[PDB]
Amino acid sequence: NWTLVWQDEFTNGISSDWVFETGNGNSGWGNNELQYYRRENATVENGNLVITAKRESIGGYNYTSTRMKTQGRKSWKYGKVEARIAMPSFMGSWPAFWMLGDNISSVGWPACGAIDIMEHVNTEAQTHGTIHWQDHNNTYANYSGSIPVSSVTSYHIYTIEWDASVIKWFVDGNLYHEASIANGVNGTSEFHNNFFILLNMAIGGNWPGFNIDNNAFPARMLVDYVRVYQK
Ligand SMILES: [Ca+2]
Repeated sequence: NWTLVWQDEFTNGISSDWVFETGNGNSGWGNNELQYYRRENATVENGNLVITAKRESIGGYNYTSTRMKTQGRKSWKYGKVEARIAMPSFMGSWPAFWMLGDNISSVGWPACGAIDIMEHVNTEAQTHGTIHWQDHNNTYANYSGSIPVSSVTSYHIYTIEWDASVIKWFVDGNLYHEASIANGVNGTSEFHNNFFILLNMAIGGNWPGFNIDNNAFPARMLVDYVRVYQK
C-alpha cells in the first residue's frame, strides 16, 4: 500500500524544503518565457500556497511570478506524487506541477528527464501530462496525453503513480495518460533515478505563445497541498 513520505500542506507557511528561483533563467528558462521569478510572488493564505503572477518590471522583464523546487532538499525514485491545484486561465499563462531528475546538475536538461504532472496553457479546457527525455539515439523525446477539464480555476487533484514499470497520470482519480519505462524502453533509463518537485507559473513562451492578456493580472494559482507517497 501507499505510505506518505513527504508533504507540504502549507498550513504553517511554506516548508523549508522549497528553494525559490530568481530571474528569467537562460533564454527564458529554455522556452523564451517572459517572466522574472521571485520569492515575493509566493505567499500563504488560509492553508494554501498562493503563486501570484504580476505585471511588474525588474531586471529587464515585465512580469513576475514564482518557480519553487525541492532540489537539494527532497527527491524520490518512484512513488505517488500529487497536488490539489486551482489555476488561472488566460492567454499567455503557463502553470505547471512537475519533476526533474536530480542529475540535472551533471547531465543537464533534457537528459535528466522531466515528468510534467500538470501543465496548462492559455484558456484551454484541458490539462496535460507529459514526460520529456533524451532517447536511445540521444534525441529529445516527449510523450504527452491530456484530459478535458472544464474549470481549471476550481481545485482539481493532479497525480502521477510511478514505478519501475510505468508512469500513470490522473486528474481527480481519472486515468488519462500512461508511459512505459520498463527496461528503459524508448531510452527512458533516466526515469529510474531520483527526481525533485517544482511548482511554477510562467508567462508566455514557445508553447503558450506571446499573446498575453495583460488585463488578467494579477493572477493567482492556489495549491492546497503537495504530497508524496511510496510503497
Ligand atoms: Ca493546505
